[PDB]
Amino acid sequence: DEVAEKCQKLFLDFLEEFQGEIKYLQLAEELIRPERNTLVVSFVDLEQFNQQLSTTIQEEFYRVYPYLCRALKTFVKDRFYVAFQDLPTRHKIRELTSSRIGLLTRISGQVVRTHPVHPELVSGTFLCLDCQTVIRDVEQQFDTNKSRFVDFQKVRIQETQAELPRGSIPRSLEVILRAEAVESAQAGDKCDFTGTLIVVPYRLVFLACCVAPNQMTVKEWEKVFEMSQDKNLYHNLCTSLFPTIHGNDEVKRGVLLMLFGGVPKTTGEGTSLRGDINVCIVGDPSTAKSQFLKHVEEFSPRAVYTSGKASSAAGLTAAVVRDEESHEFVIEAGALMLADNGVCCIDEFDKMDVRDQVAIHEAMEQQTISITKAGVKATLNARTSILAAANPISGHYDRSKSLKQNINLSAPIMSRFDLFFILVDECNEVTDYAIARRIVDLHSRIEESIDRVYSLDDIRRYLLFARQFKPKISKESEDFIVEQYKHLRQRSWRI
Amino acid sequence: PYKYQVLAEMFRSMDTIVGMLHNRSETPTFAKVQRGVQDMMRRRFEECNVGQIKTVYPASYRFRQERSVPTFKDGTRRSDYQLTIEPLLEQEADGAAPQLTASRLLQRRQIFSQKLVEHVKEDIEPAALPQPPSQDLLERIRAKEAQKQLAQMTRCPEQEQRLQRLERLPELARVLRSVFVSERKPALSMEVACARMVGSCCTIMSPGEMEKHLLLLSELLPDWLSLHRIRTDTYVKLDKAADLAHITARLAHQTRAEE
Amino acid sequence: EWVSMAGPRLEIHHRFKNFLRTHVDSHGHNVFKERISDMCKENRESLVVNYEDLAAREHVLAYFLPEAPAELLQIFDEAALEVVLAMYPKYDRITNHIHVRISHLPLVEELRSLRQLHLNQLIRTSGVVTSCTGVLPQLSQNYQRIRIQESPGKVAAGRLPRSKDAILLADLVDSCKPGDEIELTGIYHNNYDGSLNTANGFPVFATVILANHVAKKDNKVAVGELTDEDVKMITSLSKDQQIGEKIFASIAPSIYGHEDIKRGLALALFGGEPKNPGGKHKVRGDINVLLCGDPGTAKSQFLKYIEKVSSRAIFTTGQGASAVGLTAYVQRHPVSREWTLEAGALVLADRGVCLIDEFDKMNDQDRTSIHEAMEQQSISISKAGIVTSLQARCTVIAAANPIGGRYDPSLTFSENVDLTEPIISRFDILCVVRDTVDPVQDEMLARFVVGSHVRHHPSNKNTYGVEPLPQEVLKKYIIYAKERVHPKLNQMDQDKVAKMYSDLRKESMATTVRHIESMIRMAEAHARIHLRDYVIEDDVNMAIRVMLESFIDTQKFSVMRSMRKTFARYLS
Ligand SMILES: Nc1ncnc2c1ncn2[C@@H]1O[C@H](COP(=O)(O)OP(=O)(O)OP(O)(O)=S)[C@@H](O)[C@H]1O
Ligand SMILES: Nc1ncnc2c1ncn2[C@@H]1O[C@H](COP(=O)(O)OP(=O)(O)OP(O)(O)=S)[C@@H](O)[C@H]1O
Ligand SMILES: [Mg+2]
Ligand SMILES: [Mg+2]
Repeated sequence: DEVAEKCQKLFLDFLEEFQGEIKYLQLAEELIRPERNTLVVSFVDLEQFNQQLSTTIQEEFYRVYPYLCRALKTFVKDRFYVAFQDLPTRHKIRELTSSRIGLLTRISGQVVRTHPVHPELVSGTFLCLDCQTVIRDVEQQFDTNKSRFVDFQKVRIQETQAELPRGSIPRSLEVILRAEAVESAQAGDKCDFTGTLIVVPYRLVFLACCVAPNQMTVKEWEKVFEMSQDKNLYHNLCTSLFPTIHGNDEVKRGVLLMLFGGVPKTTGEGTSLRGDINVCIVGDPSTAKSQFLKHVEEFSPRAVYTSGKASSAAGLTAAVVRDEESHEFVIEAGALMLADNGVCCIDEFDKMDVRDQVAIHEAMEQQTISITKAGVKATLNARTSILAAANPISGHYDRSKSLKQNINLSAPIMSRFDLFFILVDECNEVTDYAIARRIVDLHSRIEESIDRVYSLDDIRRYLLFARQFKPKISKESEDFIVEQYKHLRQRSWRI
Repeated sequence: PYKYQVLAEMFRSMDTIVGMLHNRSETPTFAKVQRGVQDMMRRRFEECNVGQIKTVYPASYRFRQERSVPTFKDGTRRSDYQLTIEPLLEQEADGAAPQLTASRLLQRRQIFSQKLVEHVKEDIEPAALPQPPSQDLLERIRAKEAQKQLAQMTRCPEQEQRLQRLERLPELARVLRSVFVSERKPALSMEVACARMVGSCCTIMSPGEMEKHLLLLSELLPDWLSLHRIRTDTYVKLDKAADLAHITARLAHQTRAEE
Repeated sequence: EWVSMAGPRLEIHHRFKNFLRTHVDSHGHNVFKERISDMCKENRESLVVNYEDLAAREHVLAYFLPEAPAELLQIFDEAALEVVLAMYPKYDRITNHIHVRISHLPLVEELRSLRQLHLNQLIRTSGVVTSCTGVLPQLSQNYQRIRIQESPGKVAAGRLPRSKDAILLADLVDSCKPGDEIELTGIYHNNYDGSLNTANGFPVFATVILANHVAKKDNKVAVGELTDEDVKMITSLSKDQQIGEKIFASIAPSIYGHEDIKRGLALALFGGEPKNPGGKHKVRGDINVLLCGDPGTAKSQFLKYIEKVSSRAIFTTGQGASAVGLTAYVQRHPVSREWTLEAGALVLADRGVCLIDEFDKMNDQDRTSIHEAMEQQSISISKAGIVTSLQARCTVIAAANPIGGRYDPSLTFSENVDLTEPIISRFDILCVVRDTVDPVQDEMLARFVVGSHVRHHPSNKNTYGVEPLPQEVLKKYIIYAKERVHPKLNQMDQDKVAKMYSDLRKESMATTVRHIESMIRMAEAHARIHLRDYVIEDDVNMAIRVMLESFIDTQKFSVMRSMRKTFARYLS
């Protein structure tokens, strides 16, 4: 391939002339180290240095990659594997077609399963058994001492929930990692893989090379700063987050607080203190409860919705299933562990069986889930905030019975919710007028009846910026908390 | 002396451990050397004694602070600096990589003992190891200021909205160029292009905002970017041969003019 | 390749012969002649040679062994065989081949640390045996195939334990059992398997270690790993008159109050001395603790701290622990399809501690298998035509919640807990914790909690009045006390305990031998705390006090006042 030689020469040119300091000289010198054998190259540098080479590499990556490795070896020997990053286009798994074979593209997905490290033979030195002729440098089409071996890892990935179209089964893709890419991915994580889609004998397999997990624009930064100085920011956020819901602002404040969340702390004894908030809502059917769930689901991209009775114990935390090809037992992820570092919403929590809530128990407080079933021993992280909705035992809150009698929930379950709101429906004329006018105005004036103080994207950016701070507790706050808790605990739901 | 004898013994242990680690293309880290010495001699190992060695015979090793050291599944973060030790050995004339042979090991321990004897003939201060890198009047004044600022903001809000978008255009232009490079197509629909740009942009935005940004790009820069109305849809065609730096300069000039 | 040269090969063979017949220990004794005499007396087929002595004497051999293992080991086996023939010509009649075993390899590597660079190299590894095959003959020999997983204590949380295969020949056959912690020295070789190549779609080699030396990982190695500085610190702590106070105060610094529960858990952790009188019956030296408490007392925090502190610890939940999961079960191998045993949680808890959370959630069928391991500390598996016995010497700590969520003081302890009487009887220490509204206790709790919250911020990162000990020092003290002390009960007054037991019978029929046994092993453990070879009666007094406190806490309110009045002599 003459164009491959041209690409090799141009890659040498890029390695030798890119700058006022050449970025890759130190990396190439570090490539001499035995533990370092892959070079990371930015795609934006390649495209800005020259365009024909960038397009050729983007179009014939498989054709010129071994020539790229030859160029890298030549450059290093004058004083090995090539990895690429920062491709500006993201693609979906459902977009993967046969027309894209050989193209350098990067795919986003969530890792569900992993396989152990295997040695892969690239070039083998063969000894003939008839004439004792040593045949060296024999490539493999998919003497051990003088042959070359490369570490391998097999990764099974699953489509992300957001990209999943309604009513569709999330398809799975196999990912091959070699050399430094081995063991760089962990099960249950969401990663972006840069590479190509190869044809395995047919079969579809993606070969990857790299993995993925102050600089903000001036106007966005200044808008965040200016809005951070608003004195009525709390009430404005409360109004803007629920423009179409009338009253019940206490629930709005509570859900906003649990969106902010606290800080987790790990003691010197290795014990971790939960920095999240769990909220339960119990109310008469009239009061809107599922609307809050839908709003928090559509606003937060990291939110998961599920029904009460339709969910089993295995489907929530995890299940143990025997793998067909491996003839072994593996673990399939549940809803709770997929909502890691997010929020999980449960509707009709009362209809759930006790056999399911007892499984929820561990994830509620200890924030982790452990499985000891059928010779499989593991513990999994369940760092989630739970928002639960339920109704009283009877559809109507009967005041002829005590408060404790009206809620059919276990004592630890009652205790492990931080905020517990109970809604009672009353017949008031002014409330009826307000609710009716709001509903009819929404039904007739869909868009012009919405006045949002801040944009949803702006709120999301502010929330992302705010969550990374870890405030300190003052001594005045310390003794104030002491005295407040003194007064509070001195008075069903024990404190 | 007893202290110097212990120094020599642990120096021999250090040399053996470094030789074992280096002979198999493995980078000798401080933790592994400490573990090996502690197993070999049942004695505490610490950086002060290494600094004492460096004071005695600095030519034994080169000490560096390095990152990106793979510690297997130990949960070690990448930002954790690690102190590495590289043996300083004379290069042979045979052309092979230097190896700590038993002859060199004996030579090194003998040289260390000779240095100790010379020091006695004259505690050792450790060498500095390389460290890792009225209220009414005020209210009326405030009301006057508010009225003046309100008269100031009677100007159309859209004027500043376009200015806001003008800063966002160059990066979006680069993204659009990359998308058209990736798609191998001369023309694309509004829906697919906007969806891909949103799914690849660094800022979360609505499809309508992307449509208005595309319209602004078309109106400002018609020669690069052309729009064609076909049936019930508008398709996007771009010239891929244009220089991106010149386009960025033109966009900067346009933004400056609009200011 | 250089070793394959005939000249150096033969010269090294004779050099190894001279090393065998010439080495002198520090005491002036040729050790290998004593070893060969012992092996001849025992008619064994393997010889054990220390790698340290060989490295000290011949550095070139120590360099060559990891690099050319197979050829050099075969040469050394032939040299040993001919040396034996020269020394014991008749020994050819009992054995035809003798193998050389290499022990104490300085380089110890984990299963996770295995790479391509270790291929066809001698590597020392440590782990726990999970499954083993039978003895298989070969048309050359004895064969053993075993499956080894990483030690659960060493495995970090959130990551599955990895498994590897090992091969044993001749003498090494049947040298280990499933569930036994061992360290191995062997050759990390690769195997050609076309099935893996077809399944994965490319050449894959299954790496299997061929072990050379097998050594079970008893705590003797841990004793050897102890620094003399650690020993002197432990001894200096032992001579302290207030060592017990600081030991009890050193447990759960983040938790306030609750002296009795931490006292009992520490006393169980130190453990007693198991005994096997006459080989007819075996007396356990283990303490079983059951913890029933009102919610809000941080029982799970105590269990988690115990999980972290213990050198060997396994944590299980009530919902996720099945009978098959907890115990060993028979399974057909997916590849070779013979019946295989996979060890349960309790089996991997052997010599360690097992923690059970929400034990009141246990299914009764799952409970049935528990009593056997509780009473005999061994499990007999009779399934699919395979009958095997496995050791279950573990300390079990179980957590439970009272029915209804609140402990009723007007009812017996048996009634408040949904467990059968034999299960409670198997337990040795019972501790009940209630929730009371005391303003001064509330002040203390709030102050301590807020102080702990201030202390343990990442940005910023007693009742007895004694300073808590460091965690590492406490762990080292626990290891040394477990592995050194063996108390003797030669100064016990049987009349006092007989009178106390008669009173116990009188006051229990108004409302057994294993209670006396638990008190005896409790006194043994308390003596082990102070590092005393013989038991002083103060240990007996403290054991009696804590046992009586535990017993009265399980009675109704209407009688505990009378019980305290009757036994005010011992409680004072
Ligand atoms: N404050 C309110 N503002 C606007 N609409 C409301 C308000 N309260 C109730 N509604 C209306 O009442 C409907 C009931 O909402 P839901 O959240 O589904 O009720 P619910 O309490 O969850 O009852 P269940 O649990 O689904 S049987 C909403 O969809 C709104 O149309
Ligand atoms: N005495 C205490 N001192 C300090 N912190 C405490 C104390 N009791 C409880 N806590 C705190 O309360 C948190 C929650 O207690 P839990 O451990 O969930 O209660 P519990 O007694 O184990 O009952 P369950 O099992 O949750 S129903 C713990 O993580 C501690 O931080
Ligand atoms: Mg609802
Ligand atoms: Mg608990």
